Amino acid sequence: PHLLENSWTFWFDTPAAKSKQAAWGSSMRPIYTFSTVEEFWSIYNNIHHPGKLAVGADFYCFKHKIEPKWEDPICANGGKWTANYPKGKSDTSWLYTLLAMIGEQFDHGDEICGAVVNVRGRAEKISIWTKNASNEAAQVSIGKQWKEFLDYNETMGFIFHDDARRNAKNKYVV
Repeated sequence: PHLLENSWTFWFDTPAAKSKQAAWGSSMRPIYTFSTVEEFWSIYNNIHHPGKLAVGADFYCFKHKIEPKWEDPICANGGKWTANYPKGKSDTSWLYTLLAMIGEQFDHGDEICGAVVNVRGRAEKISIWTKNASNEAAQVSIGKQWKEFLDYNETMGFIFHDDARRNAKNKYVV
């Protein structure tokens, strides 16, 4: 098969699970960890894609052993680039984000922690979570390259997790 440079883990945080939640994200579940190109397709095409997820669902794909959390120590000093999509219109962009990540396509790919798609009421969001937020040059490269991979033709912002940790403002914009 075709071994990936890294192992990745799919997590769901479902509305149902959130309903039972003790704290934010305590509900998040690692569903599956894949290590090859073929194993990716195997699990990916057998799970819910954002266009078929209920409002409130968060769907993650993160490097193995990284928790998708501000307070995860690998994530702590990082941030996120965010793209916005209309309801039901993010599936293909979700996929390319994933294939770009697992294929290690980003020039500055070492900073990459993972991505998430957030299914909401009016729209859907995709964010890439990165590691070394203060490395503007890295983050700016990544975001620019992500637009290119997505053919996203709108401005996108990078928000530091620190700052996050709704009145959080974009530190960078591409």
